[PDB]
Parts: sequence; C-alpha cells; structure tokens
Amino acid sequence: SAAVKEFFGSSQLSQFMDQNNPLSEITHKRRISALGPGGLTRERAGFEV
Amino acid sequence: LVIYEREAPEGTVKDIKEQEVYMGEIPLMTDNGTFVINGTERVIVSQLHRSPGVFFDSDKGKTHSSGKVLYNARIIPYRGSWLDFEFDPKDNLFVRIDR
DNA sequence: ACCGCTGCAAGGAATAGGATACTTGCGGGCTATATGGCGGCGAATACCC
RNA sequence: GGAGAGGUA
DNA sequence: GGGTATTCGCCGCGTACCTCTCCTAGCCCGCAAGTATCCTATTCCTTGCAGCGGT
Repeated sequence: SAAVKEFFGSSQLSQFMDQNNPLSEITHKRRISALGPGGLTRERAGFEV
Repeated sequence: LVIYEREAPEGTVKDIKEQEVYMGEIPLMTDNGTFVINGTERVIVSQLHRSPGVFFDSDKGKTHSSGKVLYNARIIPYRGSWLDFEFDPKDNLFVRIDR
C-alpha cells in the first residue's frame, strides 16, 4: 500500500490536473514528459535534447 | 501455502492450505481518465525515456584535446546493472559497471 | 425400656438462565542500492628520464 | 518551516 | 630526484511573483468489546439416619 500510494499521491509524474477548460484537460492528459525517475533533470539538460 | 515432507524425497505433499489474503489498495480510474486521490483528482502524464537495449555512442572529440574520437558501447537493461565498454586514448578497451 | 415405624435429609435421572472466564482487533504510545551536465582548475599521482 | 509540481514577466 | 602528462575531485551555473499538494516506520502494550463456558436454579426417582408412638 505504501509503495503504490506514495507513487500515485506524490511523485513527479502524478500531477494536479488544471481544469479550467475542456481543452486544458484534453491537452494535459496527452502530455509526454521527459522528466521524472529515470529521465533527465530539468536544469542540467543540454541543448541537443 | 504448500508443505512438503522432509524425510520423503524432494517432491511430495503432506498437506496444502490456502486462503484469500488481503493486500493493498490500487486506485481506480474514472471514466474520463483522471484518478481521484484525496478529493483532488489528478492525472498521470506519460514518460519518454530511453529504451533498453544497446547503443554504440561516441564523443565528438571533446576529450584528450587531440582531435581523436572515442567510441563507446553501452548495454542498458530494463532492470538491473548497466554495462559499458570504452576506448582509452591509447586504444585500450575498458569495461565499466554502474559507473 | 426396647422396637419397628414415620419422617426428614443425601444422592441419582430431566429442563431454563445469568456469571464470568476467555479471545480478539485496535489505537495510541513509543523508538530508530544509481547509472541523460559541462567547464575550469588545482592538487595529487604517473611516468620515464 | 521544508520539499515536489505547474504557471506569469 | 625532476620535469612532465594524466587523472580526480571540487566549484559554479538569473530575478521576482502566483497556484496546488505532502511532511517517518514499525513494534507493542494497554485496552474495549464480544463471546463460549461454567455454575445456578427448578422438576422426578431411590437411599440412610434420627425422632417417636406404643407397648
């Protein structure tokens, strides 16, 4: 329970859903992030990426 | 749970017992595609991470100041310890494990 | 002035009913193993004289 | 008070 | 020893503001609640001893 709940509730890829439109929801559910566990850090990523 | 018999050869059953053990609570997904965690429905975005396999990468001559490239080959598993092979400027061959 | 009698307790078979020892899940109270960043630079070895 | 995420110039 | 090359490890990477969420893990011991059990009565029967009229 801890191992799943901690991921779902507080991770870098389970984020609060801005909901001030239909469009915001649709375009937020299709997002394709590159950060998170196993990805590349925000502030030390080169330019070629 | 299954219990063998010690004196009997490997493979035998003295008695076997089972029951329906509870474990965990997996959140479910609403119809739209948004989970509800604590009255604060959230969404999980997809990730774009580099795939497991093998990559023969190289550095574009940014070491040794000699203009000599240095090819390297990495094996990236899905879960475990990585593996790297590299070429020293002296044309050696060096393994490297988990950096 | 002796005795067999009646009668009055002590221990067996059938039902209802509370007390009370026993069992259990908790709630708060406490203690104690990573792998996508370069660049500069200076110190610390390596090296082959 | 500290972390994580998103946003504006 | 000594001049030199190569490697290792430390230091550094913009300002101001707004919104949201979440903040240690595990054992343990008292303790409330709920229960199965044990002792408590009633009705029938057949004994064993002490009074007791009677002569």
